[PDB]
Amino acid sequence: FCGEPIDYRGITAHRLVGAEPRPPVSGTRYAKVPGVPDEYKTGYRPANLGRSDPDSDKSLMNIAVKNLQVYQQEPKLDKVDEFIERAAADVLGYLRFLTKGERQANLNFKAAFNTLDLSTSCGPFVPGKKIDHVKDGVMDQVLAKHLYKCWSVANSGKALHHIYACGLKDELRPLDGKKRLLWGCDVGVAVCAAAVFHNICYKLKMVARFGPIAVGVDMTSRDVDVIINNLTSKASDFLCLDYSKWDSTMSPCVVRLAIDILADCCEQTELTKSVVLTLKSHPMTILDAMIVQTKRGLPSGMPFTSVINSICHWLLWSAAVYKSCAEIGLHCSNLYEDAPFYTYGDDGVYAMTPMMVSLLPAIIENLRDYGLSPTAADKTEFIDVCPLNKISFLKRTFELTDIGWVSKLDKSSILRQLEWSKTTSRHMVIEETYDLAKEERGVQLEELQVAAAAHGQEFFNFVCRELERQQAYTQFSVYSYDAARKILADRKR
Ligand SMILES: [Lu+3]
Repeated sequence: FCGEPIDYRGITAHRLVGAEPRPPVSGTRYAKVPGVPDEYKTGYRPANLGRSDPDSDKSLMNIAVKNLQVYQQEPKLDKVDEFIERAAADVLGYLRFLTKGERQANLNFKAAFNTLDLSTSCGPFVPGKKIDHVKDGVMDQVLAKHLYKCWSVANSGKALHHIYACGLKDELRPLDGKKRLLWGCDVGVAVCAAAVFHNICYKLKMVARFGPIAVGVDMTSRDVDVIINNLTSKASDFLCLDYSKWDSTMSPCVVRLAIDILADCCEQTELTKSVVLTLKSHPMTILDAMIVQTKRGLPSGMPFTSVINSICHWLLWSAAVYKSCAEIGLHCSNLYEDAPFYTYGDDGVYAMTPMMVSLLPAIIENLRDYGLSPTAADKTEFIDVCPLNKISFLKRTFELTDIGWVSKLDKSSILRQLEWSKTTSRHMVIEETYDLAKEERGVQLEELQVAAAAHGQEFFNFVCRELERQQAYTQFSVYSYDAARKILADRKR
């Protein structure tokens, strides 16, 4: 469905043909809670500032276009090397051992569709959400027709169309022009992928606290204790990194390899073959009346992105270390066992052997040569190893307590929930909202207390002072400090 080539600002796109256009949703759901004292403000701004951004050109179509160009750049790697190949053998061994050498069964249709949560857009070819098409217990005609075709094609072993609906991720961002894009997955690709991958990922989520793939981990439970015990079992030095533009730069050869590894322990049916073929192909995306191609990156809306991205990370981190050892004449192996690490998409925390610590600059450089842009986890310093009492993972830092280890969401993230509120209406600028008497706002603000309590009584009180004022706007309870601290306590154990 690509007609005539559009030529706008250097993007490879075409006029949408054979499909109805999918105009992206303008504005932001975030609106400012009125009367919030300045001491609780933190800086963040919605990604789509809208007419709050003085640049008149900073329109949604132009912003999406600029961000899509990144995926149209050549990948840093055209093919994988020996060190990545050595890492693949590690993951394969991990999966084969986990699955006891057994392939995981495909799901049949009903099971696969049931995995899809009610609140998901249906992608570029069917409007609205799943919930808008499975109302009175049964699927409407449009969804079923679309799903019947996809399921049929996929079961014949033929690749589906790897196409998404484009948009701007409506999120709060530091006041700094990279913005994440939305990749609304086709509901047909999503169901077939669910059928092929759900069982293996289920098995993976069950065992997430041991890692390396952290997808499924409960940062509120004893998972945290095993993650930390696992990290300190083999080392006393650690590396916490974040990566800039990870999704948008990822090399296809790595993504394809990750998918092949995840699929190797799945049932060998045509549906599997169809899914593997679909997801390995260059994703396309429909902005409005334009269809845009890509040459690199991993859509954040790709079914099972987290697991596959986590495998990519496992591969590149391990390879980076392997390559660095080889350059100093050392053959290194079984990294995930010698130096446990955890991965969750672009988020990683790794144990550091004394040899690894010494190889840090070369490891960082080899990560760069794989196309990655690592940045210190502690968003302020240069990259370096840190002691246990200093590690960072999944926007959390940790503290040894009498109730085991306890994870603390960075205070800024706590505070921003006081300043902003995800409203149910779109806003075209940064503005205040009064539509706050919402059930959701209520549970959010109660949960905020439990998160605040992890930081201590003083911080808790600070937050609770403002929450007490926000009680005029939202029906919700403000617990005592002990009460919230009992909730943390109960969540573990
Ligand atoms: Lu991050």
